[PDB]
Amino acid sequence: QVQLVQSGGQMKKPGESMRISCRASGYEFIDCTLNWIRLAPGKRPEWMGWLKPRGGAVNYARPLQGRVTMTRQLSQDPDDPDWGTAFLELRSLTVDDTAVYFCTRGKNCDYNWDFEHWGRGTPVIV
Amino acid sequence: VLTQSPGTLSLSPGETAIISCRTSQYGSLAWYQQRPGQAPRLVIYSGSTRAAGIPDRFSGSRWGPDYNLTISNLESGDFGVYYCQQYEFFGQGTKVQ
Amino acid sequence: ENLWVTVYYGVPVWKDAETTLFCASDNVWATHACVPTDPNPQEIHLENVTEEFNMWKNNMVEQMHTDIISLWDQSLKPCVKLTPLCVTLQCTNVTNARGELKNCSFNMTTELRDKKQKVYSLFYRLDVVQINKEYRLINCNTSAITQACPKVSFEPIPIHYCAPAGFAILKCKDKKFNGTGPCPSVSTVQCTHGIKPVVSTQLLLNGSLAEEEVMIRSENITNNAKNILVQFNTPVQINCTRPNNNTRKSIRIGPGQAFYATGDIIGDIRQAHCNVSKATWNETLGKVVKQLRKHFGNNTIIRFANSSGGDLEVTTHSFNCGGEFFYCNTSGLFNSTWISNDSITLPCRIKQIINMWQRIGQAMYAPPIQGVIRCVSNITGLILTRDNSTTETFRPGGGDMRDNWRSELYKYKVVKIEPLGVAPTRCKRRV
Amino acid sequence: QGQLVQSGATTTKPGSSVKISCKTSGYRFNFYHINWIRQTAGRGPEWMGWISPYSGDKNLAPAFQDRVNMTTDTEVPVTSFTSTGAAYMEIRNLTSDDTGTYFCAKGLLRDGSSTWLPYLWGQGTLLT
Amino acid sequence: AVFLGFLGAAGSTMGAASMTLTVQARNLLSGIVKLTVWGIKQLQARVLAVERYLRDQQLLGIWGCSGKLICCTNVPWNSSWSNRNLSEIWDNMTWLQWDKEISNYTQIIYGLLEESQNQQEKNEQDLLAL
Amino acid sequence: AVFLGFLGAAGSTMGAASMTLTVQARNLLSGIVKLTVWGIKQLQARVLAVERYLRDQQLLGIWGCSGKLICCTNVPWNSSWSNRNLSEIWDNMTWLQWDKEISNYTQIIYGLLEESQNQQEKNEQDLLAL
Ligand SMILES: *[C@@H]1O[C@H](CO)[C@@H](O[C@@H]2O[C@H](CO)[C@@H](O[C@@H]3O[C@H](CO[C@H]4O[C@H](CO)[C@@H](O)[C@H](O[C@H]5O[C@H](CO)[C@@H](O)[C@H](O)[C@@H]5O)[C@@H]4O)[C@@H](O)[C@H](O[C@H]4O[C@H](CO)[C@@H](O)[C@H](O)[C@@H]4O)[C@@H]3O)[C@H](O)[C@H]2NC(C)=O)[C@H](O)[C@H]1NC(C)=O
Ligand SMILES: *[C@@H]1O[C@H](CO)[C@@H](O[C@@H]2O[C@H](CO)[C@@H](O[C@@H]3O[C@H](CO[C@H]4O[C@H](CO)[C@@H](O)[C@H](O)[C@@H]4O)[C@@H](O)[C@H](O[C@H]4O[C@H](CO)[C@@H](O)[C@H](O)[C@@H]4O)[C@@H]3O)[C@H](O)[C@H]2NC(C)=O)[C@H](O)[C@H]1NC(C)=O
Ligand SMILES: *[C@@H]1O[C@H](CO)[C@@H](O[C@@H]2O[C@H](CO)[C@@H](O[C@@H]3O[C@H](CO[C@H]4O[C@H](CO)[C@@H](O)[C@H](O)[C@@H]4O)[C@@H](O)[C@H](O)[C@@H]3O)[C@H](O)[C@H]2NC(C)=O)[C@H](O)[C@H]1NC(C)=O
Ligand SMILES: *[C@@H]1O[C@H](CO)[C@@H](O[C@@H]2O[C@H](CO)[C@@H](O)[C@H](O)[C@H]2NC(C)=O)[C@H](O)[C@H]1NC(C)=O
Ligand SMILES: *[C@@H]1O[C@H](CO)[C@@H](O[C@@H]2O[C@H](CO)[C@@H](O)[C@H](O)[C@H]2NC(C)=O)[C@H](O)[C@H]1NC(C)=O
Ligand SMILES: *[C@@H]1O[C@H](CO)[C@@H](O[C@@H]2O[C@H](CO)[C@@H](O)[C@H](O)[C@H]2NC(C)=O)[C@H](O)[C@H]1NC(C)=O
Ligand SMILES: *[C@@H]1O[C@H](CO)[C@@H](O[C@@H]2O[C@H](CO)[C@@H](O)[C@H](O)[C@H]2NC(C)=O)[C@H](O)[C@H]1NC(C)=O
Ligand SMILES: *[C@@H]1O[C@H](CO)[C@@H](O[C@@H]2O[C@H](CO)[C@@H](O)[C@H](O)[C@H]2NC(C)=O)[C@H](O)[C@H]1NC(C)=O
Ligand SMILES: *[C@@H]1O[C@H](CO)[C@@H](O[C@@H]2O[C@H](CO)[C@@H](O)[C@H](O)[C@H]2NC(C)=O)[C@H](O)[C@H]1NC(C)=O
Ligand SMILES: *[C@@H]1O[C@H](CO)[C@@H](O[C@@H]2O[C@H](CO)[C@@H](O)[C@H](O)[C@H]2NC(C)=O)[C@H](O)[C@H]1NC(C)=O
Ligand SMILES: *[C@@H]1O[C@H](CO)[C@@H](O)[C@H](O)[C@H]1NC(C)=O
Ligand SMILES: *[C@@H]1O[C@H](CO)[C@@H](O)[C@H](O)[C@H]1NC(C)=O
Ligand SMILES: *[C@@H]1O[C@H](CO)[C@@H](O)[C@H](O)[C@H]1NC(C)=O
Ligand SMILES: *[C@@H]1O[C@H](CO)[C@@H](O)[C@H](O)[C@H]1NC(C)=O
Ligand SMILES: *[C@@H]1O[C@H](CO)[C@@H](O)[C@H](O)[C@H]1NC(C)=O
Ligand SMILES: *[C@@H]1O[C@H](CO)[C@@H](O)[C@H](O)[C@H]1NC(C)=O
Ligand SMILES: *[C@@H]1O[C@H](CO)[C@@H](O)[C@H](O)[C@H]1NC(C)=O
Repeated sequence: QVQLVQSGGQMKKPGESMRISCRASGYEFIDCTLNWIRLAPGKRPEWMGWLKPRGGAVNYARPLQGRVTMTRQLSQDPDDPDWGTAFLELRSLTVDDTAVYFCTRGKNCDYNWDFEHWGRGTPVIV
Repeated sequence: VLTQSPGTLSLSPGETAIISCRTSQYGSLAWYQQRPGQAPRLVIYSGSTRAAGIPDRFSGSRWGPDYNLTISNLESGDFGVYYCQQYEFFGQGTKVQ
Repeated sequence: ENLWVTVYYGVPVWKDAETTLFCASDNVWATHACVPTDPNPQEIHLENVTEEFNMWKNNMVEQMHTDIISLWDQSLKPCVKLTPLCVTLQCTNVTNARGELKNCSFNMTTELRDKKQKVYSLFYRLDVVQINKEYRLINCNTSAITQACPKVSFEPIPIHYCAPAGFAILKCKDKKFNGTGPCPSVSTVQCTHGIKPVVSTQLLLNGSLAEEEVMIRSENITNNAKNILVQFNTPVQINCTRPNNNTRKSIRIGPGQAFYATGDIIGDIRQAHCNVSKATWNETLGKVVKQLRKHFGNNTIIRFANSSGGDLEVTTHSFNCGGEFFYCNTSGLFNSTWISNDSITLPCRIKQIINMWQRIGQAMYAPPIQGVIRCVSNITGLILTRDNSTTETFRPGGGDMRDNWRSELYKYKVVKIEPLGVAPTRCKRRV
Repeated sequence: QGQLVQSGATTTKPGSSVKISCKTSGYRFNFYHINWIRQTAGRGPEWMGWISPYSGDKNLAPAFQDRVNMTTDTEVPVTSFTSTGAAYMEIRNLTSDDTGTYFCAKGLLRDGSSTWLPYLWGQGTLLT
Repeated sequence: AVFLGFLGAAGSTMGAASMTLTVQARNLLSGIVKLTVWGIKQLQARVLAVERYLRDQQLLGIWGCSGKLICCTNVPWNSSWSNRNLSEIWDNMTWLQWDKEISNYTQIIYGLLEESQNQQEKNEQDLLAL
Repeated sequence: AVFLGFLGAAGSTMGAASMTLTVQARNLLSGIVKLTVWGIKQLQARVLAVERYLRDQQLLGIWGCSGKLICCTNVPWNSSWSNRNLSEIWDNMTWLQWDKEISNYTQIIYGLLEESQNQQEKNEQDLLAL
């Protein structure tokens, strides 16, 4: 029962920044890698970067380096200990950043690029 | 490095939608379907393996650097935009309507 | 013709299998409890033998990584629990001019359950957080804390992994053997070599060098989400030190509960750091960019940068030096774009409240090491991570810990012996 | 149980030397000798000589000892029992009498009294 | 002979590896030389060693091969198992190559050897009943 | 024959149950497939399995029956043990009924088989001393 829950949509202006979440549940958070994909109309789906909750190791895409930042915040309470919150921050926004931002996960934690699970989407309008 | 064609495919419920996608590198290419408003849905992964819950009409074949996706019988729900994917790159899309 | 089956017992045939390997020795790792290593290490050459290996499916690294985690929890059981230390701290800066390590005082329990005491101690700022000056230990709102026994050794001891009777370990004497594939020259060993379980990050320390040329691994080098393991062939010398002359103060906090605090700093207050030879690191970064072209192209650019984010344990070179855990900024080591006397100094920090591995449940307090700290080590490996055309940047990474032992256990593989073979020959038994 | 493809049909003139290859597959190249046989227009078949991909040892007929240049590389192992090797062939004093079809041949067994016997043949290479 | 060692002929012919059986017959059980990590894990490995060994001795006992390194039986070689010649086996493929080709039929053969022994001591039981 | 299974002839005649011995000879040791409840209790059961098995192999070894499923010896049948006819045993009572009638004298017989073997290899020791 893998389920990814994101935050609500935001309307931003050029120069500001954004912060969106992605609470996962139903699987070991630190074992599977998470991604961030933006989808703009009339463009290719752009991969922003992946983040491994094991230590927070992250890898940003080149067209976004310096403007993108991905963190995590896994709960430290062993009763519901199977959930983390991947945060995405994009600074110095432009009108080209207007799209719907998703967080994805592979079908299994061995191969990351078979995005079987997707979030409902976080639309952003700059 | 991903060239997906065609860009648009006008068909009727009952035909067969075949969408190709040329790749420069060799890897585990996959396919996605995005109905209007909804989120993309994984259809084929690793070239020809069908995803879970996908009908057997959806099928994928591979010959060299060329990956093809074909739907055996189009319905009113199979109409959407399809994307191919290898590693982190995606295709421009192919909206069937 | 007249061919009947005939049973053969003791035939050279094995199968891939994973069993419970036992340790041998010659500290936290309890190496005194392993069987005494045999002074005669028998290595039998398997002539005409080719075997398929894979250091990424290897189970010895999955078992050892749990045999170290199970060794860590096993060694901290009888050690003092620092639960009363989770009290409101009254901290100031230690007199200087950056205000790093603090000077905190607190009402602490005593040997008598009705008496308190106002004792003080030094804590690096990485171990404390404010309330609204008032502080508290970092782990209090997360987990309990157990102080490391100051009589166990943090020193990596050569540990030998051996297969039980009926099983075997398969070596691989190919001096250009990348992680996967079929090793052409294979031999068998009863035990592995002296594995030093050096807990490191980004830069593999005190590891085993490579013969001939420096190879790099990674299971699929084109998959950017796979940690690339580079293994040097020459050792780059790295010197590290904590120059401050520290003091350790024993604080009785109960019947036999003695928390060891940092009294004061005798003499100068300086900055913990590390050194490498810029010439040796320049030629070694050249050796790594050499083999990197065989996978990415003879014309593409190779860029080096520091970490992109995450935890403290990954963004910096983290390790152990004399008994204290450094966190060395490696931005001065990875800053060179390659195309076709010296001394590089890294600013390191120090932490006492660590969780290690990455488990959420228990943190350890390392009692301060008395005197001036300095250790000399070799960096023998490297764990890189590449980032859309023909120019590849590379950054250091240290996500999973079991990549450390994997850099030493790629040469081995577990197989079980099945000495029962049935084969035909013109042979029958009498009546 | 594997192939032994050779080079093409290169035709030169007497006095020169010709290089003939023999790329193996589907079997352990170091486990079986590589024999070289030819059938010229003037005689029948004639055994030239074999070489061991493991021992590196040579043994060739006295009618070809002072003419034949015979070497092997080292196999690129594919699996535990499969590999990919190569066997080379060159002559010295070439005439039109040596005009014929040439092939390589993998040895029969790995032990016994027929260890080198040409079992698995190539395809053939037409000389001058 | 040449003391190749333990599994020294793993890549050699089945005829050469069959003459050095007491080498792998010794180190299959090794030998002799209390609560910690390796302590419990060592005892778990010491028990597994004698279990896999006694299974190969129990199987050898119920075949009439108890004590044999090379044991001849009554079960004829079925051509469906391996229709290969005797010279293309003992002077060619290795014991590792042999086990892969017989991995299927190896369970049928183990049952044919059991009743071939029970219908031998039962025949000898009548042979000594007079 | 009919594959009755493990202990299939527990209620059958001693003559019918004696021809299916390798069936209960296999499952007496079974086989192969770390600190919890069943973990310590499983290892305690795995050790007891090989101990009771080696006792029956050690007893069979010191009788000269090592490797036999049916073993003939020298000790004559004492009428005090069971003065029953040969036909009223092998074609009548079962092995379960037999063990109750011999439960008394079963210890005396185990000693007669031991010295009957030592005074056989000692005789053969002199038989090969020339
Ligand atoms: C690994 O795998 C390789 C490949 O399978 C094995 O190499 C093969 O071994 C077999 C058996 O050991 C060989 O078959 C034998 O061939 C000899 C022919 O050698 C004679 O002639 C050679 C050329 O004239 C000459 O070089 C030899 O002289 C010695 O000097 C060389 C120097 O390089 C030395 O390397 C040699 O070892 C020699 O000692 C030699 O005079 C042939 O004489 C044999 O026949 C005898 O033995 C058989 C029984 O084996 C018997 O039936 C016969 O009647 C006769 O008595 C035998 O056919 C084979 O040639 C090798 N090479 C291949 C197949 O390419 C190797 O042994 C394996 N090693 C291990 C450790 O597993
Ligand atoms: C972390 O913070 C703690 C505070 O919580 C510091 O500990 C204190 O350090 C100060 C010095 O910096 C200590 O103060 C000194 O105390 C000495 C002891 O004398 C006392 O007892 C006699 C009785 O024998 C009394 O008569 C006397 O008045 C004191 O009460 C004094 O001798 C020292 O006097 C010095 O200063 C005066 C005024 O400047 C001079 O005139 C003198 O000549 C002399 O030089 C001084 O007062 C204090 O005692 C410490 N407290 C405790 C509890 O130990 C740590 O040092 C600090 N650590 C770091 C690393 O910053
Ligand atoms: C990588 O390997 C290095 C060597 O294998 C490690 O260096 C070792 O580090 C430890 C602790 O940091 C040192 O132990 C110290 O010992 C000195 C006293 O040693 C001196 O005196 C003895 C005489 O008894 C003499 O034999 C020595 O040579 C020294 O002259 C004390 O200050 C402490 O007790 C402390 O324990 C080792 O000495 C040191 N070895 C060497 C060869 O320098 C290094 O730590 C490893 N790196 C990592 C990350 O594990
Ligand atoms: C990365 O992984 C892929 C998939 O396993 C590898 O692609 C295979 O490469 C081999 C060797 O050229 C081919 O024979 C296969 O046909 C390829 N399969 C697919 C699905 O592409 C690739 O080789 C790996 N990367 C590297 C550098 O080897
Ligand atoms: C230790 O020294 C640092 C550096 O001077 C102090 O940091 C200051 O903290 C105050 C908070 O009241 C800020 O307003 C200043 O801007 C900070 N200065 C700098 C340079 O960052 C810190 O407060 C000192 N701690 C104690 C306990 O005195
Ligand atoms: C325990 O308290 C610490 C206080 O530092 C919390 O960590 C910070 O949490 C805030 C927001 O909750 C973040 O903005 C900071 O980046 C965090 N800092 C660090 C170093 O993690 C921590 O979340 C608390 N833990 C629990 C379980 O409540
Ligand atoms: C760090 O540097 C080298 C790595 O090669 C080691 O020093 C050499 O070690 C070899 C093997 O024991 C000796 O044969 C050489 O004589 C040594 N050289 C010198 C100059 O002494 C050294 O032990 C390494 N330290 C580690 C790995 O902890
Ligand atoms: C570090 O400080 C300690 C004391 O805090 C010094 O230890 C002293 O060493 C001398 C020998 O030169 C002894 O006579 C003293 O009795 C020692 N003092 C104590 C309190 O034990 C040590 O020398 C200092 N080391 C450095 C490198 O600064
Ligand atoms: C790291 O420290 C070691 C030990 O202090 C240094 O090795 C010394 O180098 C000098 C200069 O060549 C020699 O005179 C000494 O004899 C060496 N010491 C020993 C024990 O051999 C090494 O140079 C330092 N390296 C770096 C990069 O700082
Ligand atoms: C590690 O060292 C580098 C420089 O060696 C630090 O880089 C600084 O980064 C900040 C922004 O984060 C800049 O404003 C500074 O100008 C940089 N300094 C230099 C000298 O370039 C980096 O901050 C250090 N890492 C940490 C965690 O402090
Ligand atoms: C210890 O308790 C007393 C209670 O009156 C308080 O005044 C004092 O500040 C406490 N000490 C510290 C270091 O907080
Ligand atoms: C290791 O070598 C084999 C063949 O030599 C090759 O197939 C494999 O891809 C190599 N490993 C890597 C990580 O490239
Ligand atoms: C990495 O380098 C950049 C540029 O100098 C710097 O801003 C950043 O703080 C550095 N990060 C770390 C973890 O050193
Ligand atoms: C060979 O085995 C088959 C079953 O696989 C069996 O039906 C046949 O009778 C056997 N033949 C011989 C000659 O053993
Ligand atoms: C053993 O059975 C498998 C069943 O998948 C078959 O593929 C294989 O060919 C069989 N082995 C032989 C030697 O035929
Ligand atoms: C039978 O056993 C008795 C002891 O129970 C013994 O005294 C007697 O000699 C034995 N007789 C024979 C014939 O074995
Ligand atoms: C065995 O001994 C007991 C002793 O109480 C006796 O009652 C029983 O009858 C004996 N068994 C036989 C078969 O006589």
